[PDB]
Amino acid sequence: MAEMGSKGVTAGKIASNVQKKLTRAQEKVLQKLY
Repeated sequence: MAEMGSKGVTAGKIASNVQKKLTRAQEKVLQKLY
């Protein structure tokens, strides 16, 4: 009932890692698109 154990932080850590790469690119596009 408590979601504090965290058994997927690492399984998604990898994703948060790839998503961080999207931000750097997101900053570039944000300047050309808008």
